[PDB]
Amino acid sequence: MEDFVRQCFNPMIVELAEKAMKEYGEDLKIETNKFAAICTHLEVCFMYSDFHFINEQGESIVVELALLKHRFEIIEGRDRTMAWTVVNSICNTTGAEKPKFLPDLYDYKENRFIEIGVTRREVHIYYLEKANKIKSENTHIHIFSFTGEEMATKADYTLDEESRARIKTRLFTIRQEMANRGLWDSFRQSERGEETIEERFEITGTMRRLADQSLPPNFSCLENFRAYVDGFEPNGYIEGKLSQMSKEVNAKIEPFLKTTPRPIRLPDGPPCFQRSKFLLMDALKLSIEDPSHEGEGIPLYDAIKCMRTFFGWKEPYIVKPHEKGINPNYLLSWKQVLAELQDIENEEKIPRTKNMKKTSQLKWALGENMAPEKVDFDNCRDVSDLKQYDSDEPELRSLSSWIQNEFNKACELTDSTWIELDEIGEDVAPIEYIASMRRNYFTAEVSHCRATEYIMKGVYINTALLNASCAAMDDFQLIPMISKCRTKEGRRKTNLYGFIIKGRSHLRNDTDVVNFVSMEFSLTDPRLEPHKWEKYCVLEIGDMLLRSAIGQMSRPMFLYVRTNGTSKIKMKWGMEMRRCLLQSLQQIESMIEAESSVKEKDMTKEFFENKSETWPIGESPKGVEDGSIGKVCRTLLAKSVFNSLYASPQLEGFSAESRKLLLVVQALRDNLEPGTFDLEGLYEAIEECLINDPWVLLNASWFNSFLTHALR
Amino acid sequence: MERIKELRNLMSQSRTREILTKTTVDHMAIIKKYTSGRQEKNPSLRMKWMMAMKYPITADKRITEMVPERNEQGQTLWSKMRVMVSPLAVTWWNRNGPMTSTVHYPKVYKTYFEKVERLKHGTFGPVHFRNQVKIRRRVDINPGHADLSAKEAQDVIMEVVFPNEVGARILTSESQLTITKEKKEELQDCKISPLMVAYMLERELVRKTRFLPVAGGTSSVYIEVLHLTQGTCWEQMYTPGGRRGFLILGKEDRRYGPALSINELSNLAKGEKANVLIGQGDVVLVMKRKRDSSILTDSQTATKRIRM
Repeated sequence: MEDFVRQCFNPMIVELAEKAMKEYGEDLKIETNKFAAICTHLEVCFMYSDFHFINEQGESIVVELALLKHRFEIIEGRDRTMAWTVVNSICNTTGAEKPKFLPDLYDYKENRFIEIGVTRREVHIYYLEKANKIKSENTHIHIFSFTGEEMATKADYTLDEESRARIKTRLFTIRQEMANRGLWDSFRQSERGEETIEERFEITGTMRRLADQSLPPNFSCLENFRAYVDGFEPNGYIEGKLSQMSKEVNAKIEPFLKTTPRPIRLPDGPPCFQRSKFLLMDALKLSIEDPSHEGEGIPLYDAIKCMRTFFGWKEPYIVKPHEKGINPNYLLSWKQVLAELQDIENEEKIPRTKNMKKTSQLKWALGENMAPEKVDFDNCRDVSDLKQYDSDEPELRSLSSWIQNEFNKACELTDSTWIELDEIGEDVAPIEYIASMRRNYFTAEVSHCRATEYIMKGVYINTALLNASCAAMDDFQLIPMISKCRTKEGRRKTNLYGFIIKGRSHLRNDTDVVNFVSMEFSLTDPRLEPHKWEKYCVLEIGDMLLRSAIGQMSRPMFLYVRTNGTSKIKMKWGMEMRRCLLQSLQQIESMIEAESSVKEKDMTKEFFENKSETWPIGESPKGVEDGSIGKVCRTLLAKSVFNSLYASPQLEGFSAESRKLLLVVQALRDNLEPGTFDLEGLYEAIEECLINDPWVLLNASWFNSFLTHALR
Repeated sequence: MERIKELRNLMSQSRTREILTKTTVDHMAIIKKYTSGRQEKNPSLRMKWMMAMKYPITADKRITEMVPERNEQGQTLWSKMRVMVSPLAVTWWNRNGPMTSTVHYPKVYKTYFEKVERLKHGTFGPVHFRNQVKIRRRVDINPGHADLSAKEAQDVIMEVVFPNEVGARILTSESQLTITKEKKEELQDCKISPLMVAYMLERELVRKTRFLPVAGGTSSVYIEVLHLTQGTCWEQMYTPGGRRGFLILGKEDRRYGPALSINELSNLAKGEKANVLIGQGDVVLVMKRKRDSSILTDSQTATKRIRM
């Protein structure tokens, strides 16, 4: 590389290199290895004939710091013409014959020419070429090396050992510090005998035939195409091609007015149903109330203690059948769970986990005997009634009124805490004070929400089920549902929701499915909205005493049973649900920061402390309603949680298309006279991304309700 | 003893012999990269599962002579099947254990200890909310050392930390950098680690720059607090506050005795010759010097031989 040569040699040696190259007719940018070779040869030549003078008596001495012979003649630094002239003059005044090529140096003492060679390969092979090139004449030749070797004819090293050691050390150091940078390989692979070649690369074969078939249709060889590309000048091509093009190719703008947009069309059919892992609005808890502050125990015994505090069991019976399957199996499963939980006392030693018996009804519920068998296609070639796969068009379902009810209930406040975060260091800088105040207000507003309870429930259940799946692999294990919280007075509490029975878990990859059955308590009668529960079988198990108001009254208790099987990936998806809190905080902070830039001040106090501010977040037959900042915080948190709980591609598609439409509508509202190229296609995409899911349909209804108000 | 017997059986196998004989020292780092590419099997879950087990970490054999098997509670601290130990052992060591002086720490980690001094003795100002435009410059995150380029920093580090593996250059020059003497004098009996010391010295002495979208100060002091000063729509004002001459005659000779080490050239003589191992494997014959061989005007004096 050029910079290496510039910083390695002194300018006196460097200057002659360009003069040598200019006469030859080369370049320093395209060719670099030849530059280094020439510089090295010149420096070695000058170092070989320095500090050497001969006295009048004929002896040779070495001195430093009168008119004595210098014992050597420099030839390399001169152009070709006077290089021949000086050799002719000396050979005439000494009677020597013209050798052939140019010798490098001449010695008065021995009256013979010397050639100096520096090679990158080993010395032995390089001596023969020089020996054959020059013959039948008196000319000593000396060869150095980059690894500390040398070789001279007749083994007559006409020099002191120190001078040779200096050259060898210089070459060794240059080689080492050039290899330390990444330049030795190319330099070594550049000597083709007695010249220097930068690189070599040819097609020469099958690649030539492959190349000749990768051209525009009016060419046959690569060379002709290259020549045509090289001899190209742009005259008028684009203008002519545009002129001879039809006018049906165009992009006409149609304006977007106030009367242009239309409501989105929603599908019709039978109503939709519930498909969450655990039910949300219709759950109750059996509290153990306060545990001892030092009590950290196994979940099984916590569940048993929670169970003991209840009296009021009855004889179970079915109030809503599954209309697909066998319900007596569900009854027998519940009875078996209760009996096996009671039968712990018939054991010498207390177990840590409970493994259920492999019974007929449990085997039916977990699907252990509907496994197809796998054989090769050759034997079953002639069989009949064979279909490709479940390639069936998805069913279309309409929108009901229970999802809005769930969302309404999810935005309310409770009497517990559900989350307690750690501490950080004390604050010094003002920006730290601002950040602390923002996050403290947000945390105080969203601490008691129900969505936090949903988050904690999901985290606990998924973690427990993943641990059980990884630990016990061939057993039917019983897993309780448990959450923890702090009461208003300051007492810890433990809650129980139900039970889960797990099947067989032999999971090699992240797609394999493990089946399970779930049981949950409730006080909601299933016969008020039968269409909501379509994958459930509901039993009646007992009565509950309510202490609310004056007197005591009894209400029935129910149980919800269902078969399901999730994943290994979706377990990990469920174990991370605090990112919803992170996202909500980020959204609020972004809204504050956007407004802080227009009104160039700090607007965090005008958002929270002010009590006269209202935001439109609701709808009613009267019109659009308003709320406070805590309400919008809880609404955003609930929206994030429900997005996490109902993931599907339809959500992604709808979000993208609705974002585009919302941006266009805002541009219209800002008096910027917008326009569109194809408005029907955007809609058509919106409806084709609207097949079956209830959350997506609710979002579409919300968008329609927004559209009917923003332009009226 | 163990290393040579491990080397002996590698050349017994024919496939490894070709590698060991056909690969130069210059190509060790090339073949070092051929290891693997698939390990990320959810490390967080793996660590959570491993911390549940008893005896999850490993230690040397001599731990059994320094830490008791059980504590006052009666809990096992280590077990025998390198041995297996528990985190309780680490906590016990931090609670009860031998003490040593830590006087060498503030000289090995001083680049970290200057940051806290800068931060504690600093003052703060007001914060402004507005909009601003940020442009890019060349910023220096490691100031480095004055009067020292990147070429000699590596030389200094090699001399200080690995005195027996220097070669060619540094061994033929006639000089001695001042900073090397103080670094070698101070770090006389430090037993922390050669590699940690090497990395810390490299971080202290070597300058390196990058591109950043800075809208404020340009010096190295203002770059390390760039996350505290700037923002999307705000700016915070803050001031910090505050080796003899040798030559190579050729390769090894069988008529001048066995090879020596670099640290054993001290005895030497006034012009004898002996072979030594320099760098990472090369053995060469060297001899002491008799003249100066400097870089003075004598190089330019050759111009008298040209342009007469």
